[PDB]
Amino acid sequence: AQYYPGTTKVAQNRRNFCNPEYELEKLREISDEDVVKILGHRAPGEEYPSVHPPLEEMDEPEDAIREMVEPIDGAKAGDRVRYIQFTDSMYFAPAQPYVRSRAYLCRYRGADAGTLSGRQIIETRERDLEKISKELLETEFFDPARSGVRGKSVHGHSLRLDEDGMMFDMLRRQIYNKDTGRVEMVKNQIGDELDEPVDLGEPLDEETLMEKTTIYRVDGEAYRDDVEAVEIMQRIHVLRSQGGFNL
Amino acid sequence: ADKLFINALKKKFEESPEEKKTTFYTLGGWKQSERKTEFVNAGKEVAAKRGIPQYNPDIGTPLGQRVLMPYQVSTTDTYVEGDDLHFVNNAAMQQMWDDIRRTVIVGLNHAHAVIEKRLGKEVTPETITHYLETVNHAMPGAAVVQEHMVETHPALVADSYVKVFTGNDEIADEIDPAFVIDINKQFPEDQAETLKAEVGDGIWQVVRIPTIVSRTCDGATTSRWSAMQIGMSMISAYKQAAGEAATGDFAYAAKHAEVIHMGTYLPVRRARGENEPGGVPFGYLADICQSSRVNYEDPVRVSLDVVATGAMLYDQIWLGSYMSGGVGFTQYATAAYTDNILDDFTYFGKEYVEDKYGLCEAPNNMDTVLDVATEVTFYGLEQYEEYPALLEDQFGGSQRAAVVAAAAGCSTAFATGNAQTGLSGWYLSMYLHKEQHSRLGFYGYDLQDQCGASNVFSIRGDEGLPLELRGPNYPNYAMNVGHQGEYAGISQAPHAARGDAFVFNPLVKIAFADDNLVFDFTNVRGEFAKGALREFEPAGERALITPA
Amino acid sequence: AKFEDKVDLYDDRGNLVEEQVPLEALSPLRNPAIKSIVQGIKRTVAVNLEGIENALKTAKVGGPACKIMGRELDLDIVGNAESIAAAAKEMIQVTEDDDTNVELLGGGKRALVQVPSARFDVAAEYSAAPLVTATAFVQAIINEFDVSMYDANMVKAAVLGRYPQSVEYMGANIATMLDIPQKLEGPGYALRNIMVNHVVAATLKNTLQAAALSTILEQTAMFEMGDAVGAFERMHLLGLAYQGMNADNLVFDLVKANGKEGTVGSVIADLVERALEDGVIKVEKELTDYKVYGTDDLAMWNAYAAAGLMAATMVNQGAARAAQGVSSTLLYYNDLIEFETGLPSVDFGKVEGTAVGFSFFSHSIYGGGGPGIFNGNHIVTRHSKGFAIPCVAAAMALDAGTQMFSPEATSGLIKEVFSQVDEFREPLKYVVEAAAEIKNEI
Amino acid sequence: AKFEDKVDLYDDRGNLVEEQVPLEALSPLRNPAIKSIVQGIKRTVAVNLEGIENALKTAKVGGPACKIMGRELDLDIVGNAESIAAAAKEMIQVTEDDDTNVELLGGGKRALVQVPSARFDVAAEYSAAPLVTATAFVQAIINEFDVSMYDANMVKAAVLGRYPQSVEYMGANIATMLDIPQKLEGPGYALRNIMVNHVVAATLKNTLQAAALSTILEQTAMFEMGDAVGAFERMHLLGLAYQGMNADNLVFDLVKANGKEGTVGSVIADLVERALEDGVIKVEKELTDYKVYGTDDLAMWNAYAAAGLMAATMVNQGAARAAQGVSSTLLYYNDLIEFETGLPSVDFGKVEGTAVGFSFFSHSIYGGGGPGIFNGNHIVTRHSKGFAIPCVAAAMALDAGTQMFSPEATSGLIKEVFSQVDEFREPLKYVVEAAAEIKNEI
Ligand code: F43
Ligand code: F43
Ligand SMILES: C[C@@H](OP(=O)(O)O)[C@H](NC(=O)CCCCCCS)C(=O)O
Ligand SMILES: C[C@@H](OP(=O)(O)O)[C@H](NC(=O)CCCCCCS)C(=O)O
Ligand SMILES: O=S(=O)(O)CCS
Ligand code: NA
Ligand SMILES: [Zn+2]
Repeated sequence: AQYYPGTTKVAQNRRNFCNPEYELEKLREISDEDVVKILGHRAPGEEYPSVHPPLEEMDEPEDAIREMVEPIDGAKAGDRVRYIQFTDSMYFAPAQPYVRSRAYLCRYRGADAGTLSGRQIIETRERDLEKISKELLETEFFDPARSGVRGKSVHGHSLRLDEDGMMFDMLRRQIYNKDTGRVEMVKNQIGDELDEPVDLGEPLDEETLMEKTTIYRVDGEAYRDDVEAVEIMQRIHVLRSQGGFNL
Repeated sequence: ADKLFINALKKKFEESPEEKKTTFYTLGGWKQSERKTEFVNAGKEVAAKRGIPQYNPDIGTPLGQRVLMPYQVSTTDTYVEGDDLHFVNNAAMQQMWDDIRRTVIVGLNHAHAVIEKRLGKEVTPETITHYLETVNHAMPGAAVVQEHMVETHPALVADSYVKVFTGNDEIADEIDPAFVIDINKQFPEDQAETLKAEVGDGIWQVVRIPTIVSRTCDGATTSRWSAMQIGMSMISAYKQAAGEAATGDFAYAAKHAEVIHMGTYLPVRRARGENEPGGVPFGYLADICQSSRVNYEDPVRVSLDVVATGAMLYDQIWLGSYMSGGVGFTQYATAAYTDNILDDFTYFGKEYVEDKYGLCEAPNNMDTVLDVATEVTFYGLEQYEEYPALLEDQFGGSQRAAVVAAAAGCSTAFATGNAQTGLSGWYLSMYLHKEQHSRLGFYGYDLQDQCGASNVFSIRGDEGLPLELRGPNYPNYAMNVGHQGEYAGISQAPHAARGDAFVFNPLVKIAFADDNLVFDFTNVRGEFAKGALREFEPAGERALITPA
Repeated sequence: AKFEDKVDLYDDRGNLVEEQVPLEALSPLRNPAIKSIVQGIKRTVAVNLEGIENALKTAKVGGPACKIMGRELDLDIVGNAESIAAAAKEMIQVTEDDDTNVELLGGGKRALVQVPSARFDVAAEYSAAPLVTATAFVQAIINEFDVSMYDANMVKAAVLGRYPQSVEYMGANIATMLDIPQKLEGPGYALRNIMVNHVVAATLKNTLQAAALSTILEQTAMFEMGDAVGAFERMHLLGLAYQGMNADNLVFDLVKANGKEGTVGSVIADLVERALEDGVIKVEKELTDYKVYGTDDLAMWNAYAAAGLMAATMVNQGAARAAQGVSSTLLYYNDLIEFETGLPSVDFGKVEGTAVGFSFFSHSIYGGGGPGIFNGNHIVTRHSKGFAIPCVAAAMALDAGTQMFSPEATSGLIKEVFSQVDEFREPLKYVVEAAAEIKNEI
Repeated sequence: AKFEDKVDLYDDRGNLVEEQVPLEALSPLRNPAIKSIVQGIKRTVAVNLEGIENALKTAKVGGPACKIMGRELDLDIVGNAESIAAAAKEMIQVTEDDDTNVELLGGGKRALVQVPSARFDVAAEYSAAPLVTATAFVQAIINEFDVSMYDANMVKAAVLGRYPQSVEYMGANIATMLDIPQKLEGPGYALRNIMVNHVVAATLKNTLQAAALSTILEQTAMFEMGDAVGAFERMHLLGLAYQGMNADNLVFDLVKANGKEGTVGSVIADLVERALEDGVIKVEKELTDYKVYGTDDLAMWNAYAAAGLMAATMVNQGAARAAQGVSSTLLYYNDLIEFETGLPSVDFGKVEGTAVGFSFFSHSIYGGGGPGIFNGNHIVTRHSKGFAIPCVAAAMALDAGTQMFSPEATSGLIKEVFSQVDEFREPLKYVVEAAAEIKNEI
């Protein structure tokens, strides 16, 4: 697959995020427990709540599609469908809303992804959500200053940065320590205080942000200058227009 | 010099508009705001009075961790907090809707033919004047025939009346000028010539029923109320039997055969009668706005006054209350009529078109769409990138998408002189915007924008329609903010550039060229500002019949 | 075989056509001519090619007084009507040998379209007729003149109006005798929402044909509504026969006997005599110089009273050659016959009730209009179950020109197109013929 | 045939049934099984006799929480169901040997009713089914227990609810898959106003059969709406064939290839490969490390893309065994495939648009709900012309129990009754067999 047109670093980064054969750069290590803490759906050590019986304990209808499509582990167990949601600053966050949703449905099975301007969300079976969330938090999907894990009160993608280069958070879930240069998550994604903070590492520097970002900007790489990307979008508009009139 | 939005941005923030960083969290939350402080104090009093908790700043999340901005109402020097532009808090906005809801246009042409053909009586400019004096007594709710009738209090219904207009100058001259919408007085010469030619020797009534009735009841009341008092006044003035067979002819003419509703009725899922916002087509909304007849040398001003009219009505009142409610959609709409932002983008596009093609001189095709819409889209989006204050101001993607696409669509229509290629430009703008910033609007913002390109030039049953004829009930458009008012602007755009007197209906254009309306439709944004300052005096108040 | 009743069927000159016909041979459920008339009305559309051309030339589309300056298109539509209609038929038809009909009228200014019945066999309702016809002609016009992608939406507006912004085809230049399904007062009402003026237009003001078509439509609706199911079926069938089909020549003979000098009152006297003569009613009780009548067959009494009602309308409104008094006839025929007999009037008071509101809403300020704009789906005239509206059709057929909102004013397009169809124009002839055909099939 | 296309027909186990069948053998206008399904859905009513009995015993009639104290009637309806059903059938039927069906289910607690087709041959629409059924059972219940004139109106309320004060049968104890004609978003929309949960209930959660029934209803509506006329007819037929009927086993094979480990992205890659393999698309232009694809046959490209869309839904929502993500699949399958190819997505962007609003209105405060409560007549999901709703039916069929408003909660009565009908339950079987039968009449 070729994924996306364009000859900019932005375009290549968009292709890379979508391409399952591209190994996302892991930037930080987060423990299993801490992912569960950030998600806030259950306590560490608490059993997965269920929304229906295990598939094995039900009489599924005779169905060739059911026979051919392998359920994810959480579906087999009958897990709740839970979520993780991110906000990405328009000041050069590595991942951006549509890039996330496009990437998620290329990379992950059984995914419900939603794109908005100030937030992006994925909902899947809880135990599989935890495995996906680890990758979303550990890799270049996430920068602890320009990205935020936010289940509500998401305001910030379009706001100016604070003195530390941190994105605005109404609930200040992620705290930059001026003495140490590291960011800690002090609340879970819905905004409830954590027992013990989770280290999210150092913010990426300006040079690395520019290398990794998927947003076009006049002070980065401008979309209008990626003429091959623009051409395809204009081609789509024209072919859709003609198709609606006659086929 | 500056971009037109610079003054507004300077008034909002301590920083220069170009600065990328700021300070949060230490502003005092809601305490930074005069308006939120008024609300907190009011909430305490309300709760105590009624014995039920109400407004409480400690419920949910704490507002005001960032600067709570003032907004400049575009083309004014009035700066207000956003709460003052909520329709519930703004009497000017409420009265604008009431003035449309309580209006119907009813011909006298069928009626006069019944009088002369069925009754065998004469109609003259003298009988018409007598009829008009009669109906202006009757229409607010007063009696003309029966004994022992009880009537509405004249002061409660002071805003209700009936006027007429006709394309025939001599006949208009013969009718008492108190009852006449003077087309030659209200419109510039060339526009007046066009409108009189459209109307011809036809004679039309503009009926406005009382605001207090419109508020107690609904929009579907208007044409019925109108018809009842036209009926009584026809009986009285022309000496029918008070209730003979011919009386039914007048009823059918006034209710069906020669009536123009402001809005048509809606399907069951959004069930509403006539004269509700969803039934008002974009062409009508453009013609209700009277900017065309006072700002005709500035097509951008005309188009953007229509955008303001529609953004407020369609997003704040219609989608934000009739179709949902609560806190609602104030800022989804204010994006289109504050801080001179859409003005800057659209003046840029106008100048681009003016320099490259000349207005209405571009080929009406896809080549022009690709050129103008792309150029204007890139300009708009570059302003958000160059000015961090602008991006923080219009913080929601939906709000930026609407503003950028509105400028792009209006500018394309400035070039082609055709609203349909203007619409195609609106959709192209959305596609480019989405790819540039890897976002667009809210979860369901671009339902219509993804269907958009294919449905612009479609001819199929529930797809194909000139933009002027589309409205809030066009299927793709029936749900979402940040489109409807902007479409009204795009409808206006080619006609403003062409110098056309109207967009879709000349009777509607003339019907609101009336100095006796409560809301001033020649200066919509000025009126919104006046309402924000709590200086607008609406009709329909019950102060006269309630305790001191 | 369900009912034992048999009727004699006549033509509109009062000649016997077929004796001893089983009642059910006239049922909408059995009679193939009624089936053909209903399926015809579902599938027939009038197209105003001249209106489309003028709308395009002037950019006057989308409703009253509406115009879009700068959008004008000058197309020679009527001049190329033959080619356009042929192209349209190719899209409308399912197969080359089906029952699709497209016929040019008025030198190409108009077109009669009958959409193939195959399309309705796999449709839920009837809207396929206007919608298939509209898009076929829109596409045919665009293809004929190679109208650009940029301008084609104007052709759509000229044909179908402001739909879908409006729920109705507001400003359209096509017409059907049926209205859109959303405007039904209730489920099953579709065949009732046909303007009285349309019926009178389609039958070219032939009084008995207008009465017949109206009764066929009204009583067929009573079956779709479920009103003619079980206990009430016979009453509805007898009503169809005697009021609308001139069964036993009862309507014709009451009119013949009272046409020269008669009144509503004299028609009543004759009908009560005839009912007594035929043994439909008998004296049940004697009061003081007053006979109270009874009956062992209320459905048959209702049928006889209904025939008298139709005759009284033809005599009263026929004498005036003015339709407005039909609301009065419908009221006082029934009011008078109850105090004359001690038996309930037509439809057990429901015709009288309908007439009270109908009178009010054709002589007042509040709504309604002239007799011609009403129909069985109108809120004013829906209440009687098939027994009132046929008389209004008869009255409007007899009107000599006293109405402002006449068939000429409201139904000109319907008249030119729908009157071309023989079974719409002369429904009585065909329903009688079909009933004779299936006579010993019942 | 109008078109040259031929397709290979497969069953729901992915086995070849018939080779080289003309495309129009699957047309709603030509296929006898589709005609049978549409006419079946028009005439079929579910009667809840237990619900009627409980309503009468408690006087709880006329809507949610409603009750009239003092009006209780203690009638053994279920105990006497056989007698009541036989009496009702006698009124519902036109003749003795006709196609009326009244069958008791659940020990007499429920009844499947199929109103004779002769009643619809002479009706404008479909409301005769609930109205004829309702009045037959009301009269049957009254006659059974000799319910007095004074109490009988309670039986009417228990059967049909608050109609006609309400426009709908509010509180009724009968149900159909169709809704009342007044609730149509537009003319021609009737077959679209069938809840997704109803389709899934009738097909017993068999994914391919659910997808098939849904596509048959959606595309048949496209004909009644006039959308599938002229220039667009072939695109709609190809969509029916490839997305809903598993033509050429394309949907099946894409699911097989991606079922074990696949994603929406891997399905796209396979579909584009297959389109290239079959000559549906070809490289038109080379940009920098990016191939721009073109096609001489947009309708066929659209059909292939639509098959992939259905497969992507089955793989994504099948893997989750949870329906909610179908709104995401419908969006991003199309968003991705456009940037993968440089060609327009399914229905030229209209599926993607429908998906955007569908996502919003299934994940927000403003309206909508879960996937199962949508339909082609819903304001949120009416925009794609047949290409979106069939995927929602497939997704709901695959749901293992994550939905509060499931078929079990919204469509229990529909499931018990309508799943009895073979052609409703296994439409893919019967439509394919019919296509093979009429293979050489096309
Ligand atoms: C709960 C939902 C989901 C839904 O159904 N509607 C909400 C909430 C709702 C509520 C919020 C009121 C409150 O706080 O109690 C109201 C006012 C509607 C109402 N019930 O009166 C609203 N949204 Ni919302 N909502 C809006 C917006 C948005 C933008 C905000 C983005 C940002 O970065 O701040 C995002 C969508 C997006 O990302 O594009 C958004 C999301 C949401 N929108 C997310 C909550 C997001 C969060 O957790 O912070 N809205 C806007 O983009 C601008 C206008 C604004 C609306 C009020 C106004 O017009 O004045 C408001 C309109
Ligand atoms: C023009 C009509 C025909 C029609 O469509 N409506 C009228 C008039 C209308 C007007 C009278 C207002 C006015 O005088 O300008 C209003 C108030 C409706 C409106 N447009 O607001 C009305 N009738 Ni009327 N109309 C009434 C009545 C009546 C009674 C009056 C009988 C008598 O002896 O006075 C009669 C009907 C009857 O004979 O039964 C009547 C007729 C009529 N009614 C005759 C005029 C009769 C006359 O020439 O005097 N109304 C009533 O019976 C009581 C209530 C009363 C209504 C006002 C209220 O409820 O306060 C009024 C209700
Ligand atoms: C009949 C109908 O009027 P139209 O014939 O449709 O104009 C109807 N009016 C009314 O029923 C008015 C009722 C109240 C005034 C009369 C009271 S007795 C309405 O406006 O929908
Ligand atoms: C979808 C439909 O809702 P339901 O699914 O029928 O509940 C519809 N709501 C709306 O369209 C609300 C629109 C305005 C709020 C969202 C603005 S983006 C309505 O209430 O008729
Ligand atoms: O967050 S949502 O896009 O669902 C609503 C925006 S107000
Ligand atoms: Na690890
Ligand atoms: Zn109100």
